[PDB]
Amino acid sequence: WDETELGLYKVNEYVDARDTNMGAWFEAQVVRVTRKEDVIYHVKYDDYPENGVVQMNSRDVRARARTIIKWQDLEVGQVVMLNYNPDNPKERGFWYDAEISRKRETRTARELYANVVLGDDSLNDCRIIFVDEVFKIERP
Repeated sequence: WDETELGLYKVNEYVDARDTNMGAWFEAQVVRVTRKEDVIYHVKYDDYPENGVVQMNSRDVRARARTIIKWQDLEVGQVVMLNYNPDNPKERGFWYDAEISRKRETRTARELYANVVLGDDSLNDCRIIFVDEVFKIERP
């Protein structure tokens, strides 16, 4: 934790950070960068100061989502960040990475399913409720 360096994201940058246990992405800020590509980010969460500073593998931090993909532009096989609730699927939850799986549409209804990646595994064929709040994933 004492080998300070300079890589992909910088000290004080606002980023998104993946919780390892649940697999959800949270707004966060890089407090220091050390050397373990194979960099370690020391991160604090914006809305969770009581969680302290947490060590991140570089695969678990990226630029913050800024771009919403509109319904019309959603395609099966797209990998996106979207909001889902495992325990209560009809309610609002957290932001996970997911693969769009099914897209159905009538004159009055719209149905979106995705395979949602959640920490340790993958959950197939989840009905996504928040169909207008699907983010593009920021890649370098």
